[PDB]
Amino acid sequence: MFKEIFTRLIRHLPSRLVHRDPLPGAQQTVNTVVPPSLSAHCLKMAVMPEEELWKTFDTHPEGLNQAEVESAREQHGENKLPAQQPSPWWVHLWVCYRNPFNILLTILGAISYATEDLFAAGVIALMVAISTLLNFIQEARSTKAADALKAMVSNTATVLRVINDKGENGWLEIPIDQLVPGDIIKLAAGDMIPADLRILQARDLFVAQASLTGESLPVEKAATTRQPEHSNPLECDTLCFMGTTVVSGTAQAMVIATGANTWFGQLAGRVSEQESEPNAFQQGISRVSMLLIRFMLVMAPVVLLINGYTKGDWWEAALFALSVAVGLTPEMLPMIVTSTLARGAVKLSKQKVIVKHLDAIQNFGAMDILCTDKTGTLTQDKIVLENHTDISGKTSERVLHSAWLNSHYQTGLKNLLDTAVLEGTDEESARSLASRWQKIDEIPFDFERRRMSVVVAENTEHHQLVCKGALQEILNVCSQVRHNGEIVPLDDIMLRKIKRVTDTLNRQGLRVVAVATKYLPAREGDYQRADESDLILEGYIAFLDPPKETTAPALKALKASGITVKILTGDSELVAAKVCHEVGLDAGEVVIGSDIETLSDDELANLAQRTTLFARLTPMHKERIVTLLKREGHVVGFMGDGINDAPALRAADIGISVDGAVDIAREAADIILLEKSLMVLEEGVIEGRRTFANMLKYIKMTASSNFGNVFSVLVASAFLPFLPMLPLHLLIQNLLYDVSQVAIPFDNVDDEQIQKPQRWNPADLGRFMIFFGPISSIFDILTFCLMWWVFHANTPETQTLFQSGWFVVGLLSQTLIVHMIRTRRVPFIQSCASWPLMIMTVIVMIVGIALPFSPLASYLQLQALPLSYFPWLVAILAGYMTLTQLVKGFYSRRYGWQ
Amino acid sequence: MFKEIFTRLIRHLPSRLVHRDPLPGAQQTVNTVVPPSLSAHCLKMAVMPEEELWKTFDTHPEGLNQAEVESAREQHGENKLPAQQPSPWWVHLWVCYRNPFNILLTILGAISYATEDLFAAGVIALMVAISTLLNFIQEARSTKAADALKAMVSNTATVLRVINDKGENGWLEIPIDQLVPGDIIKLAAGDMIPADLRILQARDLFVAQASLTGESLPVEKAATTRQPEHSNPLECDTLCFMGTTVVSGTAQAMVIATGANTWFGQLAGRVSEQESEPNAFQQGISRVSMLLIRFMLVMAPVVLLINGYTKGDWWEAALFALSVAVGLTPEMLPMIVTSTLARGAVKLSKQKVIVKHLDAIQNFGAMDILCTDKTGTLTQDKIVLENHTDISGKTSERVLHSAWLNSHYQTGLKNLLDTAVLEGTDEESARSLASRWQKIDEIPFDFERRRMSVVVAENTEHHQLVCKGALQEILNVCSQVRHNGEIVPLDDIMLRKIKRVTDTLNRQGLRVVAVATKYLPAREGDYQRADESDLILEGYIAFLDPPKETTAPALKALKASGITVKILTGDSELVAAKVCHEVGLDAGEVVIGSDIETLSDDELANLAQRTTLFARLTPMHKERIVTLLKREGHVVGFMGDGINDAPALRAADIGISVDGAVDIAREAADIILLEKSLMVLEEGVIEGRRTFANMLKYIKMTASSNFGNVFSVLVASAFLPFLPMLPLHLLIQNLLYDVSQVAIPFDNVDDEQIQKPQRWNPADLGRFMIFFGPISSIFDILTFCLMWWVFHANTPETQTLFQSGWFVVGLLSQTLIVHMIRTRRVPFIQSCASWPLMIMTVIVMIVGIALPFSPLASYLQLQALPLSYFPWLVAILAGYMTLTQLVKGFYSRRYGWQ
Ligand SMILES: [Mg+2]
Ligand SMILES: [Mg+2]
Ligand SMILES: [Mg+2]
Ligand SMILES: [Mg+2]
Ligand SMILES: [Mg+2]
Ligand SMILES: [Mg+2]
Repeated sequence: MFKEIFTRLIRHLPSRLVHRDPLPGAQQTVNTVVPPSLSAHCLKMAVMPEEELWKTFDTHPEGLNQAEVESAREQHGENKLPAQQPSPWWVHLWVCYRNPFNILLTILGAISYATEDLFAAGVIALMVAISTLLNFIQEARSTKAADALKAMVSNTATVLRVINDKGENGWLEIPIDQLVPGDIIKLAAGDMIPADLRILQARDLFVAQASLTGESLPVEKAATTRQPEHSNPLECDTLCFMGTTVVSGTAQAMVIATGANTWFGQLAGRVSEQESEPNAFQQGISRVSMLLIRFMLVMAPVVLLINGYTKGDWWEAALFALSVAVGLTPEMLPMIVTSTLARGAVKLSKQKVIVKHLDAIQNFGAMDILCTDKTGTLTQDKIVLENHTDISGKTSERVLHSAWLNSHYQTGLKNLLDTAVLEGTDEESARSLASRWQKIDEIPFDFERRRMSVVVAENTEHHQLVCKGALQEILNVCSQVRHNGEIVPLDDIMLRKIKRVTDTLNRQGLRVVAVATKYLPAREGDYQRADESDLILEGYIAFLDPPKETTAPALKALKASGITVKILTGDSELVAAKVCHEVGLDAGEVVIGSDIETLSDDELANLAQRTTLFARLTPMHKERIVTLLKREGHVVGFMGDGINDAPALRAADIGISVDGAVDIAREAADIILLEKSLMVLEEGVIEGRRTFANMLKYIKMTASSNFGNVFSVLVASAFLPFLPMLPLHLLIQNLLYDVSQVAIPFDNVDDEQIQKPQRWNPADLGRFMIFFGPISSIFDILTFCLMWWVFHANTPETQTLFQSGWFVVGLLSQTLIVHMIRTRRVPFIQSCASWPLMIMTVIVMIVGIALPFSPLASYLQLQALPLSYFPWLVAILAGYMTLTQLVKGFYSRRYGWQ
Repeated sequence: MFKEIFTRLIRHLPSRLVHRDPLPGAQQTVNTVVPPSLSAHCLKMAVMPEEELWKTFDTHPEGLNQAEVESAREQHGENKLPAQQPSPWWVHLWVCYRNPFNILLTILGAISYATEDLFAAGVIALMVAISTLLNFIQEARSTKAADALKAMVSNTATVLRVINDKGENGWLEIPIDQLVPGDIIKLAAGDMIPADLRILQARDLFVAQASLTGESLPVEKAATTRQPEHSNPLECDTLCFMGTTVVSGTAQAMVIATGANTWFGQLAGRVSEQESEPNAFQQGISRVSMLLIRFMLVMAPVVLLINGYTKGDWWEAALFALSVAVGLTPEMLPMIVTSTLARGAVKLSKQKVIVKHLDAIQNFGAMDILCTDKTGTLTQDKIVLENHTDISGKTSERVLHSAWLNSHYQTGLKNLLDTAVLEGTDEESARSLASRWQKIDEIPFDFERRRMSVVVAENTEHHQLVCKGALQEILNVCSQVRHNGEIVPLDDIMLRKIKRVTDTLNRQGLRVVAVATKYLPAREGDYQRADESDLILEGYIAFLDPPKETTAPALKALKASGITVKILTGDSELVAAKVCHEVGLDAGEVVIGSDIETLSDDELANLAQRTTLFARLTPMHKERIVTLLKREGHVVGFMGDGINDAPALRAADIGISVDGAVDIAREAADIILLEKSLMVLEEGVIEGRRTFANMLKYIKMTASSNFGNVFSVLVASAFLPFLPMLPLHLLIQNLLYDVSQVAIPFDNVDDEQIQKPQRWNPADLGRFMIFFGPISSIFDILTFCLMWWVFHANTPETQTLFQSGWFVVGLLSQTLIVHMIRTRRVPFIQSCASWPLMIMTVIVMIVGIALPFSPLASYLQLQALPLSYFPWLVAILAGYMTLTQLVKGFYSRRYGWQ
């Protein structure tokens, strides 16, 4: 076996259509051990004075104009990884043409027909070129469509730039790949860092660097450094880094590095620069290509040997063997996949489902466990009923005003509670509070405490810290409560009463958020998390988030498909259970996060296969649950649109996000839904299953037909005193058959093939070929006998009649057999193909019939066929179709279709 | 003018595709003054002993088997009105062929070519027959599709019948039209009475006879009569009548009359049997047909006179004039409409919108005011949050148990509150109450008091009356309240406190339903409405009905289309205002029902044009508001699925209902949505606008082209010494052009034509014809000059070259001009037709080109065309297209497209 040189033979698809993106959150080890050049440059750039920063990157405060931005892009490259730049079209055409098979075909043609027999090798090379341009056009169009689809949903950044010739400055939303060094951008809540940044100004900027430094708590970034110099570049309080997000606050910064020059650009791109292990799709494609190479390299040399030993001329024998082996070439796969999946992707783009990389289309059809969250998917993002009450249950205006202050003076991500509180407060009181209070500091949201705080002041004497969050976390840091207008210590009886009331509200489906306030003396230092102590619990706000009207039918459709929906949510188990009961999902027994830390990996993996609803989950818990759900042969899809959903989305077999979400939840995702709905996801899953079924059918049919032709040639060449068909005719047959098959990506797929999650077995293609090759072979032998005896083509002098006699049988049957071997159901009555496929089949059949009668037949060494041959050909085709229809049942019983 | 004989000429479409159904609720006057035969038969059948009832109608207790049911159907006809039976296909073909135009054409052909010139009139009659069969096939297919669509959503009844050969009896759901006299059916809540019925058994059967007797309160129907004999047939307490609904209770009855033999069957069908005034659609179709008849009868006689005076033979002149006038025949309209609207209807059937009668498709596109209800459309039918509390606000199990008793022991229509109460009660307590309490009597729901009551008993000593309803109505009949476990008199302070609490709950969007209980001594008499007094108010249940997620986008799309959505609801104004604010609708100022009784018709009509939300409306108020909303040139659509929505649905210009609803809300409706959603309605409105635009475009283009041909013939006949074209060639041109236009119903419509509600002006067709006729005449004259001078067709001996020379110009231009005159936008770049239309255009153009060169041309008196004529024809076509494109702008400016 061996066949290491097959690595030369197999051409791999570009690494952007298949396989995921780097996702700069991984490999916490020291790649290149923080290389001294990069570390020194970052350290020097951190404390760089602001004045010479303008000269260093040739940047002006007003921004950059056109000529400058293209000059900078030319000098420093583009804001992309080296694996993200598509090759030029002429390079793609050359690499398509430079394959060993076409070059060897041309060389063999020149050698065989160099004996003054020109216009033969010329036509062979012309056919080779026509096939090459066909493949190149297919691949180029599909790759362009896929790249456009991937660029439709891309992370954007807000830049100063220059508008119009007048030089006016605005705020353009441009894709991150268009960024150049020395570009001024602005950062808000939820926007990821697109490249290395030098902070020009910052208002309470807290960013999440857990991806790089491994610390979950957000860190503060200021305009000027506030710490003595430290070696660690990632700890600089004035430089941002690509791959991190902005938790809260606002900023305006300048790009100091881009593309591969960025910190992550070296990391795992150039610092490691190792060979990435191929994913599931690439492995299957490699298996298919290797199987085709094995079959070709096994059978073609036998044909070569037989023809050389018997016929005579060895060169023509080798040319003929290569021509028949071209049918089973492995370089059709780079087109086929690209020609099929991209089409589905385009169709998915019309179903509000953008596919960033074609590989996902496989997994998106193979998904059988879909982890999600109650918010957005199950229930809406807008809450209908909300009542602001104190601990006694009566409506309290103090609680509503404190919540309004906290929501209005926050700078983090917008929340449904914040919007509801802002809308539910009257304009007069809202403006009175706005003109009466002023913001000072903000303590953002983090999962260690799950509380958000804002410190404001009504004067310069005292400050008020107003915090809000989940009930238990607020109660943990509350010592006093404002009951009946008096501040009374919060004893155990009131705690238990509050707990039972909130438990009843949760059981009714109401989410409860508690609010506390505290008064402190005025101080200059920033407020830390330690300041949330001895608070005064003003009250709690209970709000109802109604389930979506379409959630239950979508869940039913998903269960019908076979996708077991599981809920991984950080909310209370009571609210999650009520929501699941409302939407019809079977909660069963709930598992909280605190009950999985003690459990081992095996125990959690054994419990995750039976539990439907998981509550009170930290992002680490979500990542662990998703990771342990794939081991038992399950393809897992995770749907989320949160800040910390990047590890969960990346760890899942497929990640699905929404167009409106934080950047890190879109960069890490593989599928982007234009709207957050389960019905759209289910329809997209069905259509992706159809697309993958179409691709598999294409590969199966092409391989089976070409292997059957090769087997017929191998078995029947010895007895004949000449070539059964001229290799030029075989190339014509292959080209016309490929042109006919062009329409297969548009075929229809039976609902039986797409009723269950798809499992792809590359070894099934070999069984299909072995089963469906001799079928065609038998009728090839019958046609050979018919031409040898009935039509008296017994001598080479009349061989032209013989070969053409097979040609029309070779092309049409190969074209017709598709309609018999595309469905397990009986064709034309129980299952039908698509109109383009039938049109192409009929047109190609007509062209093949008319080729011997066309004036070109003389140039193609084709002789006209007598009218008596037509009934025999029709009978042969009918017998072939009937036999394959009656034989498909045995293949269905022994091995099965899907 | 006069032209009364045009009534003979115009063929009217069948009265089932256009115009509504009888809807047996109308004309409260005494039609036939209660004819003595029917009244006596009903009176005798009412008190008929049950024993001889079986023999009277040949019915057995087990039901009827097949042979008996077909025998009864043959004897007594079918359960349909005389206007609902479609004619046989051969009758339709004959009536299509029996039109004056085709008969006159055949007679003139025989007269003109009876001078031994056979095979001429024969071919003319063959072409006449081909056109007749084309029209008949189109009409028959479209009518069959429309009838199938109307039968898809039809009121059904549950019948005993016989299942299988074993004789087993089941309960078949069969359409009401299949009912035969002497058939046993069962009646439940919400099922309308399908035909005259004799009640065999009844359990608390209360039916609504407000349609016939005019009394809003439901009346009781018993198995045996309980009143002394009374003359009025409609007051019989044992006979049901078609057109009425079952408010509550169960029954099993026998059909005693069917079809026209039913009480309503005489009423307005045979008792009156008057000429129904045509609706909007029929009037417009009559106007179009009359305009075409006027144009034809004006211009054709002039051509006849000119040709007879100049050419010679009068018979051939009359034949030629009739042949050119055939282009403007008015009997194409019965096909066109039926061929277009039905197609849209079929498409509407794929958008979950079933159209019962094609006429609706006009109004459904012309709708600009859509009256609806908050339940179902705006909000969902399932309530998420519900809390059962007493007057003090604490949760009370007594209130929940009383509501459970009332909901479980009711027999009326199921309600969202009833389902929520049934689901929210634990199984143990529910079964304990079920085994502990037993139903005795029920006082159903009616709008005079808006309260429902059920009288049950735990023993034989005392009975408990449990009633529920709106808060104010319950409080009106409550004197005591169970507060803190003690029965205390309900004073004014508690009333005001309850009112303010419930007002706050309504302002939060919670609907509040109060429940009262009372204890009475055991008695044998039935409980009446007077028993609801001195009740004990147990408490109230507040439940939240969340708005649908898709309501706001659907309302935005409807407003973008131009359909002003108005809400006519009987709920409280606070809840309706909160729902409207939630869904984004502008409530503005609300109008309650009590504030429209004093207002006059003019005042209410001037107020309903500015008010968006109407609250606390009785069904009479809804009917009045809908009636007064159409006078100011507005097409009003009413959407409802209630028992009393039949007057509102019928009084509106169009009525839309849901598949799942009471029967009387489906019989009275014109459109049936498979699901209750506003988005489906908006998409259906858009598609119906497209369909009506397609129909109008078809009529306009056909009339304009044929009028242009007639004008060319009229102007250019005098100078020529022979017929410009043989009438056989004109018939060929008309047939081929119609075959080309067949694909117009499948055309594409610009979004500009369907962006606003459509207004149809029949007089616009005349202006369009006048504008676009001479444009097609100028080039006809140019072609005449080209054939006369350039090609030297100066003598009748070479007239065959001349006529054919026009023929190819006549057919292709008429076919091509469509792509220029179908859109106001520039063709082929800014607006494009549909693939079937382009395919048909190209195919018909090819056929017309090849006809002179075909061997049939000799039989059709067509001569082959020289190759030099092709460039001239191409130039003529290009000039015609360019001139019409440049001229369309003037028509757009002066009159406008839509
Ligand atoms: Mg942003
Ligand atoms: Mg600070
Ligand atoms: Mg073959
Ligand atoms: Mg029913
Ligand atoms: Mg009773
Ligand atoms: Mg014309």
